[PDB]
Amino acid sequence: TESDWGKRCVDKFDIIGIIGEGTYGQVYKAKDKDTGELVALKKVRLDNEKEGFPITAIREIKILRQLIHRSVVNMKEIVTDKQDALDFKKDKGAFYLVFEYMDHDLMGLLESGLVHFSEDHIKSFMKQLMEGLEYCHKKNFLHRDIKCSNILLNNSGQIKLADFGLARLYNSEESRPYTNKVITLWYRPPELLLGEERYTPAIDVWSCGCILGELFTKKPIFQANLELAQLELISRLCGSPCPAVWPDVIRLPYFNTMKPKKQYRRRLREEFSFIPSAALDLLDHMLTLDPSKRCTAEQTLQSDFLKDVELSKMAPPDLPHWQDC
Amino acid sequence: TKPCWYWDKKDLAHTPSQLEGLDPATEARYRREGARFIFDVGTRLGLHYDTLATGIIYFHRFYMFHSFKQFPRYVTGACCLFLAGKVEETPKKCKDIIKTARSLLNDVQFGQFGDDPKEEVMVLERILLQTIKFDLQVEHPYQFLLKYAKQLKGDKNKIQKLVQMAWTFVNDSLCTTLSLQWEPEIIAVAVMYLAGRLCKFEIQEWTSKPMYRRWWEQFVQDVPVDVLEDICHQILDLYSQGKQQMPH
Amino acid sequence: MSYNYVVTAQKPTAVNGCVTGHFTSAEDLNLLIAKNTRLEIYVVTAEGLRPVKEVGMYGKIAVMELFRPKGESKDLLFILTAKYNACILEYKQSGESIDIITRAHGNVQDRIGRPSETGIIGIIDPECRMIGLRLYDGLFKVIPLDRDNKELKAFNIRLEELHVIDVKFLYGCQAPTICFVYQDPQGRHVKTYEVSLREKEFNKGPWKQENVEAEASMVIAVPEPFGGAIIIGQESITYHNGDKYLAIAPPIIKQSTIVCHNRVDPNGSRYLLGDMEGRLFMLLLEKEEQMDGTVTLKDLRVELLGETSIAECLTYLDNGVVFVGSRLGDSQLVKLNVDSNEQGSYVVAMETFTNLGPIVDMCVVDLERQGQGQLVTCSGAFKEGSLRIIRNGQKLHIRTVPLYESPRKICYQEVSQCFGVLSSRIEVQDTSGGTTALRPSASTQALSSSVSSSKLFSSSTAPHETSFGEEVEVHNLLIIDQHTFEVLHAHQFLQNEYALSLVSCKLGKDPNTYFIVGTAMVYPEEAEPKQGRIVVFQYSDGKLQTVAEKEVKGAVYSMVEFNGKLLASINSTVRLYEWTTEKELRTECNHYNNIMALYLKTKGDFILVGDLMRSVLLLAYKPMEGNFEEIARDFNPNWMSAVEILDDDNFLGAENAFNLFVCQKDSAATTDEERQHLQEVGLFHLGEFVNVFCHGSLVMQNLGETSTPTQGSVLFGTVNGMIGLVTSLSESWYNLLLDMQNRLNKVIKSVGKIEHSFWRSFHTERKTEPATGFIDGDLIESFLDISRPKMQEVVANLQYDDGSGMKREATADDLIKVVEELTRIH
Ligand SMILES: C[C@H](C(=O)Nc1nc2ccccc2[nH]1)N1Cc2ccccc2C1=O
Repeated sequence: TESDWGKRCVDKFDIIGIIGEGTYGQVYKAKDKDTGELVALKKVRLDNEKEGFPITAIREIKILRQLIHRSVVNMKEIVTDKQDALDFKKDKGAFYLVFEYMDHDLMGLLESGLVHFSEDHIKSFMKQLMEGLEYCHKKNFLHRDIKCSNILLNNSGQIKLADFGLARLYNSEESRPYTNKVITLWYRPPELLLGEERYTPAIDVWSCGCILGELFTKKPIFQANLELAQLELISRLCGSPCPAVWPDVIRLPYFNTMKPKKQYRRRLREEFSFIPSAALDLLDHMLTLDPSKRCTAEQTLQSDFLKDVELSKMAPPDLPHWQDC
Repeated sequence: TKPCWYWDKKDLAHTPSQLEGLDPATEARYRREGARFIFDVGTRLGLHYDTLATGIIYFHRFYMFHSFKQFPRYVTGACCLFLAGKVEETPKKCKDIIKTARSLLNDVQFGQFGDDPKEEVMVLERILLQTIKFDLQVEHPYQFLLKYAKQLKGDKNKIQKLVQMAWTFVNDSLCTTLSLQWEPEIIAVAVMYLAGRLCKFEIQEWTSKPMYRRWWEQFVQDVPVDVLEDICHQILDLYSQGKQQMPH
Repeated sequence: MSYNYVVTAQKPTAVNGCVTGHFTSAEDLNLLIAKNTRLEIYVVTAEGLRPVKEVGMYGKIAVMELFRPKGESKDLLFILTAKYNACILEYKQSGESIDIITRAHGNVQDRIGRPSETGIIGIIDPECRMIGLRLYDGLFKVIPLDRDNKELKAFNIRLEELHVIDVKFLYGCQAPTICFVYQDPQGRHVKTYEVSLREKEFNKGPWKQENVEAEASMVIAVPEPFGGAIIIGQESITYHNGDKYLAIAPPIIKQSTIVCHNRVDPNGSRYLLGDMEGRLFMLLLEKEEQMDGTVTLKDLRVELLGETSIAECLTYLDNGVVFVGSRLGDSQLVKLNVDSNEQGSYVVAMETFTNLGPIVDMCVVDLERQGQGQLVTCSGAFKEGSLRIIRNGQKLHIRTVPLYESPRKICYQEVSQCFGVLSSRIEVQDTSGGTTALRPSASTQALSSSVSSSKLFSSSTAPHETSFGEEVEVHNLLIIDQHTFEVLHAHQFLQNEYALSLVSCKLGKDPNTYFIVGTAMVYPEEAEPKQGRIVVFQYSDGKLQTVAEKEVKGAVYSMVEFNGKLLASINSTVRLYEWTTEKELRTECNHYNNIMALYLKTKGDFILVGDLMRSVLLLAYKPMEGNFEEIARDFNPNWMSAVEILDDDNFLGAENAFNLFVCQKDSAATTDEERQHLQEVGLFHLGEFVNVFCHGSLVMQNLGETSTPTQGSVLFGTVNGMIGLVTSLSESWYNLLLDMQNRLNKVIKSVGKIEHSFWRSFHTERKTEPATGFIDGDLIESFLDISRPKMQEVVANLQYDDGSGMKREATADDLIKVVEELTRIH
């Protein structure tokens, strides 16, 4: 049946190209020989066998088969390299995780700069991302690695979230030890820079806010190389962490250690004054220092900016393709 | 969409193990021993109860597709526990599972791991994942035992006695093929039903519908008493075969 | 890692901007011409211009304006670079010693901001109280010009109007006042604000808004006696000042967009206007003095003067001399006469300043059998289109071949003693239903001519409505003789067929040498073309013969000869064609993992692909199997302008952000993934837009090898006309030259005090990286021009490596000989 994963062979896909590099293997674009639909194939290599099947792939297989949303990538199946070995120890064949292929990634479109996104596009884009994150956050999963490179967009205009390699279940009732740094520095929230270790789902909200600003400037907001320089840039815009705005900042391991140059005042509304009012308020709420005062995914959907956005008729991305030559 | 993981009791007469000449009693023994091995090893390593159960469910499912004569149980159990650790985010190094498996197993038993214990285990991971058809997410009776108990209101001490006795029954049910016969939600209800009869408590009184004598129907729809009795009979048969009496 | 060297062979020739004032002395009239990164200073004479000084800056000159604040004797110069380096400069001369003073400097980049569509705008107050900068949407930046602001510190005023077209400071206002045209959903408007340095905010402006033309493009600040402003559009010119409103809409200007404006009479009575067809107009302000004595504006008049080059900037200078600064064609000095000549023109050309203009393509060919090699470039656009023949002889000798139409591609066919050139000319929908060309040009002045009669797309059943007056491109293949450069033949492609690629080669076992052209059917409705042709021509006996045509389902952006086979890129697809004994193209194999396969280069069986956004991919033809295989891909997102193969392992690319980079195979294939990754090992900010990379050298070397340290030779053309050269180094030679750069940068004084390391750092809005793997040869070659004290200071404690002597100290005289050898590669 369609449920018997891990037995079909990769012979069923004509390999087209190398779309990307992944943590457990390289990602390839392929075409299904039987249906013609284009897929994306992630090669999971267990041959290194340092610790067997990679845990990052296990997270992506466990979570993405449980989560089905228009804005989260669909894992179609898992296929094996070849059953020829005939002996289990001799077999080193890799496994491939099949996904629906996506034409473009958010970083790629911005980095080339060919695409200029209107407010209406941004509304359509952000509503999809937050609706997807709401589905995951409601099912008690945390992405923990939300960057532009992990936001896929097809030419139709549908957005899907994809890299769940670091995704883990979150329990509010039971405090659990976690990883100290999960999100990429540019999109990492301030608490994780100060080493919270017990992070809330509001970590992903901060990243999505960094994207919201980025879509209006076409340049990432907080670009740094080191964790302290990043906290300084955030502080120049959002204000320095202090008990006045984040009563529990004192409980964080590096609060006394990682002080910014000054105790800066918040200027977010000044430096982003060129943004529409409905959008600027969303940015201000998402980019709140105290994760317990930072808005939730649902709250973003119930905002003046995204609430009335009808996704039935969505504006397609203006990914230009003539006169660029 | 999702694979089907439940068989009829009558179907267990046709496992690969049975058709290779193993009798029903022996396969049952091999299952109890393999499940208890997974439980004991993981408990020594400090693993969460879900992690132990996930390994055991992988184990029980595995021997619906393979024979105990061709795949040694103690190796399979160790492999299941190793994989379960990664699925449930309580990971352990394979060498550490072997170390514990050696501590608890005698030399004849540890002979199944062959000349290279770690290698025999890691190699089986491919066969395990393909066998379980890559469906790694598993739900267990525990979460339902608690979800349903939270909706009971009454004597704090009588309910806590119900929960602990039922929790013990869930632990015992992992040594059986009930994991393969009924969804975990039904198991949680059955163990609540069993504990209730044993403690002479009338659970309907603790529900929001105190005059609804079939109290479980609000937790699990479409479950006949036939099923809850069948499950109870199987758990109690374990206690009637072993020296240990009902916990009470 | 990789080591490469980049030098300028021809400096930028395009005029980006020009201003006139009193910069060198309060007495002389100066003309400051801006070419990319280059400032030329002239002094106006009665015959022409006397050059006095030229400097380079470590930046692209974006804003150039001359101002004289109270207390100064002469004008000061403000320059802002495209990386937001600001400075104020002063000319100082001590007898024979001329130097440029950096009076104030700083970088005005904001951490957060959206770069504006209409680009950086810079203006200065008539009372020189402040400098206005429009860098980002929704923000107006003010640098107040106080004596103490040596760092050019500034503040931003929130601007409600996000989309601003143009802004100027106004004359005759009680406070510093800005007048600007902005665009919102309702249309375009003109609006004013007052600028308060004390409050650091805008106040209500002196006069009300007016709704202006939808394509209002430029704002003209008119001095007293008039005051107010003039707004130039596509169809109309309007004057605004409080209650006064005038509008003239003469039909002559509707024909061609007006792009530049200059003031002739300091009082504002006369203004010069230029349009994209080269026409030069005079805009007249007709005065009327009232009984009160107040001077008002009675009417506006527009009079056609004549034809110049398509001008980026206009400067009136003195008498009848006007400087036509062109980016698309040769710049000019022209004289305006009071009396028209017998053709009706008041404009007569004086001097012509060579501009290589846009270099769309180029090839190196040894026409005279000299072993040297000469560069034939496709240069210019529209009526300025020309071929340029460039040979070394100490200056470069350039011959100009006018075409009067846009050249697109060039390739040399030796067997035929001629060049093939793709060109496009503008015709306009006329009342016959057909089109009419605005002027005769190369494709219409060919000796013999032909028109494609292909029936491939004659299926029609497609609506393509035509309105009178709309422009269309008409594309041609030109056969041009290599000695006379006479247009021997012109072949016109189909209606709406754009010629994109051109090769000259033999294929298969066919002894004939063919011209092969790849085209694309372009209809305005189509976002991306979906039809196209590969056409095989044979030029024989003065006639071009259509040999074979292959229909393709896309645009043929690039083609290249590949071991007797034809390699072609059709939209996403990269295809290999074979030439059968039936003289038809037959597909062998395809590659589909591309967004847009814009650029192709080959070496052996290896192919380098350049993509619209996916950077570069190395593809190999596998002859045992008859298909392609992906060797390695660059996964950093880059928008490509041109690519080139340096050697079997190093690959050179150019980015649309004026950056260069070099990718290499990892060459350490422990894992498949490592080999499949192409690592960017060189990064360099050129400052120019590279259209074409071409292997070859202009240096005259026959049967002689001096074993220059540099190995290899790649020439490249740019949009601003700069011709550069990339070559490789050994690790030893790089380290020497790199260590020397760091020493030179501490010694050499930069105009505006711009750090050299900052200038050459790889820069996109999103990424800024330090340069790597590249030696700025233009910096190395400046060692020969620094004074002796500075030379010796540079060589102090300088050691060589991996040489005959492992460690060897350098003297000033040793480096002078080395640099002189390095100046011999161009
Ligand atoms: C956007 C597209 C891609 O990787 N899509 C994708 N869909 C996916 C679906 C599931 C998982 C991973 C996926 N990855 N890219 C990026 C790129 C860079 C360089 C060369 C080619 C390509 C290319 O095709």
